[PDB]
Amino acid sequence: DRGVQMLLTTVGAFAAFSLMTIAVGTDYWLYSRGVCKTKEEVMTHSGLWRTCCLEGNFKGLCKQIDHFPTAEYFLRAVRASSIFPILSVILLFMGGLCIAASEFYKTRHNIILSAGIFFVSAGLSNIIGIIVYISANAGSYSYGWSFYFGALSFIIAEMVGVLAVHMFIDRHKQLRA
Amino acid sequence: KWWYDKGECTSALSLSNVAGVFYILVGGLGLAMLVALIE
Amino acid sequence: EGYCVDLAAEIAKHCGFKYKLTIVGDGKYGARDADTKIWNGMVGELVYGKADIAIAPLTITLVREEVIDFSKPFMSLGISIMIKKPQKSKPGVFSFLDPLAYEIWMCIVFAYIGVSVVLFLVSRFSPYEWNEFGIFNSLWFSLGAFMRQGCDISPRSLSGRIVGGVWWFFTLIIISSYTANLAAFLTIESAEDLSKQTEIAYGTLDSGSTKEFFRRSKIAVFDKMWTYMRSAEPSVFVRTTAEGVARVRKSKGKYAYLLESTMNEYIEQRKPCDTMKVGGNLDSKGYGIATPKGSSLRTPVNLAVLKLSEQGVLDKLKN
Amino acid sequence: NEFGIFNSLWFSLGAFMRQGCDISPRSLSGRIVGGVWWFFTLIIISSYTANLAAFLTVIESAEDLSKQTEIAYGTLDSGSTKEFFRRSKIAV
Ligand SMILES: CCCCCCCC/C=C/CCCCCCCC(=O)OC[C@H](O)CO
Ligand SMILES: CCCCCCCC/C=C\CCCCCCCC(=O)OC[C@H](O)CO
Ligand SMILES: CCCCCCCCCCCCCCCC(=O)O
Repeated sequence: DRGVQMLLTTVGAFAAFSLMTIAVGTDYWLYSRGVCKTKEEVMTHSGLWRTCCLEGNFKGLCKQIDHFPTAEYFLRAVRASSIFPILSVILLFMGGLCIAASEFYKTRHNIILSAGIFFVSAGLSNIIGIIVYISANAGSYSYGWSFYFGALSFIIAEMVGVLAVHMFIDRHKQLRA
Repeated sequence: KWWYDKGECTSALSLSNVAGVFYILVGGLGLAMLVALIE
Repeated sequence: EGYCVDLAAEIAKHCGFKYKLTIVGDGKYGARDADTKIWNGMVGELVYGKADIAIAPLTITLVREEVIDFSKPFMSLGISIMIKKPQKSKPGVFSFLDPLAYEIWMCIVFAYIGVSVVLFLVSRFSPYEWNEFGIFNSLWFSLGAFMRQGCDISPRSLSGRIVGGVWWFFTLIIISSYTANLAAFLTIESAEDLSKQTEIAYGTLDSGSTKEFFRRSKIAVFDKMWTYMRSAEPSVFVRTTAEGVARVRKSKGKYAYLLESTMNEYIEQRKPCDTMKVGGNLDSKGYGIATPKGSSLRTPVNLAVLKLSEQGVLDKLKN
Repeated sequence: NEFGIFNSLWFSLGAFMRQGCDISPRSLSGRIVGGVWWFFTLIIISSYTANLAAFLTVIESAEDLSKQTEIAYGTLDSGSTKEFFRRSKIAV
């Protein structure tokens, strides 16, 4: 029903936004082997910004990843400055604002389309971000739970996107009816 | 003795090998949305 | 009990001595300690007069014969390679997902969802376009393109055709890379073989004629093996043949042991029957009954060995 | 739905031979079946081609001798071979 569509869209927005924000914040992206803190080879949480240490003499010491240790420069820049993961959060926020503003200033019907575009674009940004992360890291390992949170954010964002466009289509159908 | 007797000197395609095709794909998805919105 | 226990009894009968079997304290064959210059193992026991004779698989070497006395060889042999019989790990149930990495497969799913959604958006959002590409039909179109299984419908707009075109390009490149890698994914017999590699670990007894053979070998292949082995990790040097052998067995063939051919042949006939002797004998050497340098027992042991040789006592003990 | 039994067999055959579609299943259930057949076809056909590309690139034992006679076998009418055989205690 129409009242259910908005509820699913709104709750999914919050969900995707929260998951992506937790993922960008937490440090459990890749459990791999390395240094917990140093100017020797133990398991480490290693997130997007900071690498910490699971098991070790300074188990708990977290240092900043030295992203910078032409094409590599550029990829290393795009990675260090997580422009793509961060842009996903920004777009998802904007999308939520639009969904919310579907109420006040109603009957505009273009706020809803904008919300769909923002959520779909957030999904695309996340996938570029994932590709950049995986490609960088590579020059054993297992992906943490924040990586998989990021992934679930993409899926939910795309679904909320499909719902948003569907609602816009219905609005204009009824307006044409 | 001192030169050579004591001498000290398939895999799956990784995402790194195909990342370019992903970049083109997402870029193309971007342009399609631009074309549509402009129309 | 065994070859050397049976050999000792016959040796004593023909040498003409009464005897007491004692196990060498350090469990080694005998090498001049690289460092302290002290002879260890059975050779050391003879050199320092702790034992009057060594009825053991002790290889006749010059440095050994210079510090102990040896009978004629009671056994001819050579270093050999013991490998765990291959038995290549069977293909995994889902091994067909191998030509491409895990992350590529993950991102192929993500890209499928992305392409399908964007085709729906660009195709139906505009009110000025009112089967066609709904969400279910767009997912079906995308799957069909990737599996190269033809198209029932195709985008007609400029927007839809850009999406379709890039998805087709992506599919071609990704699918062709799978076929190819699969192709490539579907495309040691001596001491020389071991020497020209290192992957398969391989080493000698930590202390004895074998380690010394390589430290002294003037053969390029064996010196090459030695160069690697002294540095091989984990230390490919072992305290007993069985240790190298167990090293062989436990490695699923990742450890080859340079035990003497005699030991190799014996272990090949022992359960779990998982090992096999490969490579030729790495030297043309023999085992001798040893006595302290200049010992009176030397002459009896030389004579008895010849008697047990002309009788085939040692050869019977082998079989 | 034109997917009677004959058109189903034709659809499946065509898919394995990577050829035309004509009809394409249109329900969720039919599309699940179609999708897994498509996946199966891709893996199996790719594997045939790849392996062919490899196939285009790259009496035995004494027991066997004893167990057959089409390939007759003998020794020097007088020799150490003939004598070992005459005296061997091995059954084979
Ligand atoms: C009319 C309907 C429109 C449909 C259109 C769909 C597009 C299909 C093609 C896509 C790939 C084209 C992009 C190829 C990118 C070339 C990259 C390049 O120039 O390589 C860089 C450099 O040469 C190396 O170092
Ligand atoms: C809209 C219509 C929908 C149609 C739907 C049908 C399409 C199905 C296609 C392919 C399935 C392939 C399944 C892949 C399963 C492989 C997972 C796996 O085994 O991975 C574990 C791995 O072995 C750990 O080491
Ligand atoms: C458009 C859909 C294409 C078909 C997608 C195939 C699904 C693949 C799923 C991932 C399997 C991962 C295998 C590697 C697992 C591992 O080694 O840990």
